Amino acid sequence: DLALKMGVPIHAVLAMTATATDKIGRSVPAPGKGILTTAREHHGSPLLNIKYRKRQLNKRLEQIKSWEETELSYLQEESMHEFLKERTEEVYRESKRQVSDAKKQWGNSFYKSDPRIAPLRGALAAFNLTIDDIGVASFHGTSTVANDKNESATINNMMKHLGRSEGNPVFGVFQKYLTGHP
Amino acid sequence: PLLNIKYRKRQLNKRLEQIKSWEETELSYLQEESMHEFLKERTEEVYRESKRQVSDAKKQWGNSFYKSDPRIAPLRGALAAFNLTID
Amino acid sequence: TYRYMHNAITRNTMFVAKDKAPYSDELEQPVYLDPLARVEENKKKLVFSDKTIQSNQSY
Repeated sequence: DLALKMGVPIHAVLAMTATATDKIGRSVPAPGKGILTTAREHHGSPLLNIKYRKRQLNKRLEQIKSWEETELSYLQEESMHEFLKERTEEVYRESKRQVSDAKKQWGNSFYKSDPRIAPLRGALAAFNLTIDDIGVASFHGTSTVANDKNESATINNMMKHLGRSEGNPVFGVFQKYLTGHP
Repeated sequence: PLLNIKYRKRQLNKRLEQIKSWEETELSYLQEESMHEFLKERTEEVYRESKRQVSDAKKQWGNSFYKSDPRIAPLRGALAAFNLTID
Repeated sequence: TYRYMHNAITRNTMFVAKDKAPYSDELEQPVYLDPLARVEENKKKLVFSDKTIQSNQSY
């Protein structure tokens, strides 16, 4: 919203970001599969469908506008001009917040409460993107024997658990080949 | 009134009644929609969704009621979330 | 907590290093990828078991 308001160039959308630790060990520099949790989901779903979420939000918004009308009617019963101005500002801000929370639940945070929807899968599905739409994987790619093995393993296993189509590998960018490793 | 908890409480009360109406409507629709497995999964979904609507309502009206009220400060509203004044 | 605090203050076992993770290397990744995976008691230790990972009971 702010980027649109100021008219800055929106270079991309940070759909997901997460951090993780591996396990018991005695090797600090050793990488591990801890970030595999970003693709965790239960398999043992209309929430993944956006038309369902959209109609949910639609009638939630109509409930919100009914609430706004009721609140304004009550304020009519309740420096009369200053009081009315302040309370109308409050009703508008509160209806806007109810709308924003509805949009957050049904378009942004619909998957935070669904084990069947992984963080990565739901972050993509917030924009109607399936796992197959992840085309490029910017790998850490440190040219280290353990790192490039473990990292490829976790990316492959997370892509496989997320139900990625067979024959649809993510392209691997290994920018450290050129830029070195800071 | 946003600093008053009785107002926020009644707001949340009728929001919860709207949520239970929504839950009943969703279950009725699921009735129209491995039938046992499908019903189990979709009932779990409806319960989780109603629970999240309740949680978001409680978050808006008891936890984050002050996040977008300029007249309520972060400190003042963090205290008022528990009916505590600055004093 | 009272039991543990006193046992360990006197036996100097306040910190007990975990030799092993609650999941084995074989079950590590299914545990990572199952949000409903939770440890259970086995051999007097809280560990992950294959039965409790991706289980319909948890969901």
